[PDB]
Amino acid sequence: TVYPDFDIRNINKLSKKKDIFDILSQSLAPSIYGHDHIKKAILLMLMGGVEKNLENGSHLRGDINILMVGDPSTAKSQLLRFVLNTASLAIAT
Amino acid sequence: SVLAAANPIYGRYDDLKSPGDNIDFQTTILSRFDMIFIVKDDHNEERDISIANHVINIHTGNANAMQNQQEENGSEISIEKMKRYITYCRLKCAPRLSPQAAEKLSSNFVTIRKQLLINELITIRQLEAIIRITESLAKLELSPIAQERHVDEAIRLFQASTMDAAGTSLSEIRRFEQELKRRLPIGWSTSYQTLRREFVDTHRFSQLALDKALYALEKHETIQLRHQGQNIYRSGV
Repeated sequence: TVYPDFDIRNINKLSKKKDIFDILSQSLAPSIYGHDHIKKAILLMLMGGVEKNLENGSHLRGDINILMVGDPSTAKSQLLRFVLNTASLAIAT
Repeated sequence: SVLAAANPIYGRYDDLKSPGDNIDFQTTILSRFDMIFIVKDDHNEERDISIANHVINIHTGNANAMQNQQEENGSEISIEKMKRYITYCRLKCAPRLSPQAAEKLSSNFVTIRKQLLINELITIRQLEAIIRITESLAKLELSPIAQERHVDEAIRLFQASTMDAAGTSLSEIRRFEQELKRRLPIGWSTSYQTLRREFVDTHRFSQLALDKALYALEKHETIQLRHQGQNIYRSGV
């Protein structure tokens, strides 16, 4: 043979606050100081959009592609390693 | 431990061009190395005499005779004795970072980083490279606690390789750069001894600010040092 309620209540309780967007953004990379605008983009990227599917068959994308261009070793090499351990499915290439 | 030796594509290190153009490497290669030294073959008459006096004495059979006079005085260590001293320190000495030296390394890192930011108007791996050099200095004397004496020695070796490849003190530097940009046209061929008798004897600037301002303007392709740095020639704006 080959084999390939407590958590739900705590989610809806924290969602009632109006500051859940800044708290969850700073909790992704606590060791990386600053860069609050860059951490907010990784949050919406991991959640993903809505896969819009028409009736004729033409599907639309929903993923968010982020490109970082800057000086080497500026919260870029270490930032990519945190996303590989946070997401449930990630391939380091 | 990577110990490579590269060579320029033009045969010689052109001082008139940018350091990034003479080196045929990427930006991710210079950031991985800890120390990048530049061996400039300067044509000096006083230096070629001492160099020629050492190669001749070696080939004249005096290399074996000088070994008995240097080893008896305690100034040179043989190869067999140095082989057992490196392995002994790599297995019994485990240096760390003392709290008194951590504040000096963190404060001096911002000072060197702020100097390059003004000239542009240093990565995270460059900070960890100084820690490895400081920890290696304590392993020589078999000291598990790195004191503040090993920090100043690692900074001196870092500024002579990394920086050499790229209140009242900061006020005199900006005033000296603005004065040379107006008192010397674009292409002025003024000797080094001429400008030294106009800013030091007039009780306005010090000798430390003269050599520091001339070196910073050379990296921007603006001041070209000719004749072993004896004649200052302006190029860029």
